[PDB]
Amino acid sequence: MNGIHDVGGMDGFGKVMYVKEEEDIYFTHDWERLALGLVAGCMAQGLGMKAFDEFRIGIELMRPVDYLTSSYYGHWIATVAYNLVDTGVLDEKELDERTEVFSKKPDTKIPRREDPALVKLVEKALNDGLSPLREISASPRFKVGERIKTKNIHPTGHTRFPRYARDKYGVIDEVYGAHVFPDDAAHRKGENPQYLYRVRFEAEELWGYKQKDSVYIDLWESYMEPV
Amino acid sequence: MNGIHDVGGMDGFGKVMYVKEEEDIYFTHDWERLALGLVAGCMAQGLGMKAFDEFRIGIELMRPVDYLTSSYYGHWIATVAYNLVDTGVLDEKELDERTEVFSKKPDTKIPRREDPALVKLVEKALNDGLSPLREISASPRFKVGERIKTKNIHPTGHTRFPRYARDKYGVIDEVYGAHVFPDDAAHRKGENPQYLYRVRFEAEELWGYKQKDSVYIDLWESYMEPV
Amino acid sequence: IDPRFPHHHPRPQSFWEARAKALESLLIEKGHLSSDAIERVIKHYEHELGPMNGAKVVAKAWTDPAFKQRLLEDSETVLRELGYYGLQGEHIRVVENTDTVHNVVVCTLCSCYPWPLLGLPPSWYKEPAYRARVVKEPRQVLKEFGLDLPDSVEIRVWDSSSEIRFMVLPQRPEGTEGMTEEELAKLVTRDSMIGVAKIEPP
Amino acid sequence: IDPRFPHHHPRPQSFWEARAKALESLLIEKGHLSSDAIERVIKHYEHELGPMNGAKVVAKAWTDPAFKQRLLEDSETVLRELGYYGLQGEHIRVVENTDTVHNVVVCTLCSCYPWPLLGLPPSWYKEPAYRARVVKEPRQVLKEFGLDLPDSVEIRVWDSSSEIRFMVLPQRPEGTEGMTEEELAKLVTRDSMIGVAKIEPP
Ligand SMILES: [Cl-]
Ligand SMILES: [Cl-]
Ligand SMILES: [Cl-]
Ligand SMILES: [Cl-]
Ligand SMILES: [Co+3]
Ligand SMILES: [Co+3]
Repeated sequence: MNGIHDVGGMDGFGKVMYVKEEEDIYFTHDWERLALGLVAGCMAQGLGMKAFDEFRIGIELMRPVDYLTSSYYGHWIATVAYNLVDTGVLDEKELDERTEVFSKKPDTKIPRREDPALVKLVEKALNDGLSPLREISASPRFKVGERIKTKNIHPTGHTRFPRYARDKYGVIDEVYGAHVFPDDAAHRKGENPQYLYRVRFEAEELWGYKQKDSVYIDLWESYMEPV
Repeated sequence: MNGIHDVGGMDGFGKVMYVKEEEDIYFTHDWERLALGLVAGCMAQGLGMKAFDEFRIGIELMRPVDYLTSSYYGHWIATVAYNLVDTGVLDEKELDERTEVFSKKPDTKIPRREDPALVKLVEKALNDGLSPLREISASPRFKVGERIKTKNIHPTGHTRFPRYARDKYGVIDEVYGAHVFPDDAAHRKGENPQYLYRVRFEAEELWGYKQKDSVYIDLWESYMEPV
Repeated sequence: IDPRFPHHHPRPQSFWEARAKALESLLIEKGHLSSDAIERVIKHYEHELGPMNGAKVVAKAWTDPAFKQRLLEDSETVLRELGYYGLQGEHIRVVENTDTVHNVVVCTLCSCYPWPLLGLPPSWYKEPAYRARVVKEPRQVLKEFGLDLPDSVEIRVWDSSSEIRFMVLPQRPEGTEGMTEEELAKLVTRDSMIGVAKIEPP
Repeated sequence: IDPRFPHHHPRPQSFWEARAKALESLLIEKGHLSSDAIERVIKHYEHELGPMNGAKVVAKAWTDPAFKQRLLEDSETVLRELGYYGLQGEHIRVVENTDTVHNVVVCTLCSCYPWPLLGLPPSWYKEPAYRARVVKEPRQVLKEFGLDLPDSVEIRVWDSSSEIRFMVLPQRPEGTEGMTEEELAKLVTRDSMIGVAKIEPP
């Protein structure tokens, strides 16, 4: 989707707010920590999301005004809520009502439950991860060193093809292997893996600029064509 | 600039809020009416802005979060403030202080002054307008029916070349004449007029989509190249 | 406000209101503006201008074929002769809807609209949803206005990227036999002159 | 809220806080989560992981040329052998700064960052200014961090558009003669492993 999240090459966002690493606090509110726990706890059990593709589209679907103002862990809350409702784990009306309860009474007690087997399950996910590397029977379309042209496509669902990189000449840097294809997997339409490539783009090609700058981007095979 | 204002082709902004024309109220707060008066009153006297090029860049420079939340006449206030400070008509500190006075005490009285000669001057501007049509000694580079390719350029100042139209093949529909060149004029760098063209672009070229749709866009000569 | 995140915090609309009053007050005090100059502008755009001017042009084109032909051949000359000229209406073009061609106008970059002919734009015309989407999925947009065009009708979207402005000339509907020019003008909606609606039979 | 303009009105951050608590409460009540599962995650990312793991790798590469060469040849195998593997760190690549090549990492589309190796990302890494600008004007961005590279140094920006992750291996500075591997690790800043800083001499 050509959304607010796809910011590469945009102007107007201002200076970067530099802070010394030792002063760069992780969390300033408890709900931020909770957001992190909700994401991993759900994903480790396949609740709402099996991996990060489903996670990302729920953030991308945020209202632009919310994306820019929620703060970062607000994105995480948004996507957990989106995905749990979309998959039928939670009912939207029940969730909205409970949200209103906590808004009006923020000190409302949270139910407590210990489940050490769930803790082990979560740990295992944190440690084992969710590699998207697969094997397919086809061979790669492209080879290292080949000059390709990226497509001019405009998916309305999820994609990992940033707008700034579309309809551009680049050079294949590496063939990684076949990876789960986000544009399908985010929508629960199958892993449908495709070859993933690293591609180098020169500043002159991306921007018309005159700098010894380049961008390396990972692109799935269907984002590109031969020349 | 590749800013938040340049929305053509973006996803995620949602449904259009349809309203019957008879119910589509112009103004719901007095300050909105005032915004309109400030813009035209200043522009009619060349204060902060001589035409709309300077006007537009001041809006485009808004913080993204402000652009999306101020409401429409908030853009007008932003650009009047920007341009009057930038040109030295108003002092930023004085303006910020006075803003704080009205924020804390919104019923603070506004000074009254009648100037019927200024009214006549403003009227004349409303009636005569500010046509940007000029003549230049050069001939047009392009002709009706010619297939052109728009450039891949990324001005960091003002431009009227929308991102969605860049690096695209199109066909010249009309040669209007030479018009004041926004990318210079918005920055007070001279009228420097260039030939202006209307250019047709097909949906297949803009988006890869399969529709009997097209877009007509007006583009200055320096935005394009021959094929 | 955490200084890492000032960009999360919009100005409240009360700030814009205060800033407007501050600008007004300073400019009047310094002799740059006057009360009556500000009021004159407001009167002009809120009351003197409006879509009834475009409606008159449309009804005249429907009733007078010679006028229609001149309008389409040289709209700027014709509109100026009628007095529909001024700020943001120095160069106005008319684009004709036909059975197989539907025209829709936008300003993707802002809000540009021919004030001397149509008055101030619609609320939605200035907002991101319409501006972003109409250039890419005009059929989906038009359906949100109740206009469901067949796949066989071509759509031309006109993006107002220069000071040239565009007004759509909609087709006269069925059911209007014997109506006078003045009666026909009453049928011409603002939305039909942007291209987001056809005109319904009476 | 005027229903023409609901998109002008962001959710307050209090809404996100309330929504988080609502999700927690519902998921615990329905047996999907537990208090201890949520706490386990928080402990892991806030305390167990962090940039000290990348710093160890950098110091080992500086002190052991055989290790450096293996790391650059096959970083995924090497990092996994060290135990720096897990969620969002299944496929980690190391990119070496050299005298004429400077590497900088970003996730333009979101925030992707190799948690098992570096912990949670910087505040600024996730925000629009860095993400938008570093791919187009990296020299201007790096100057805001105090790194002013000559025009003759090439910059390679690595956009984390897939699940592959990248860690920058910065050069060992002058002034470090005789330091042990452990002492060198203390010099390796988080920011140097993203590419927004060189390491200062002690
Ligand atoms: Cl296959
Ligand atoms: Cl010339
Ligand atoms: Cl029509
Ligand atoms: Cl370095
Ligand atoms: Co406009
Ligand atoms: Co990311």
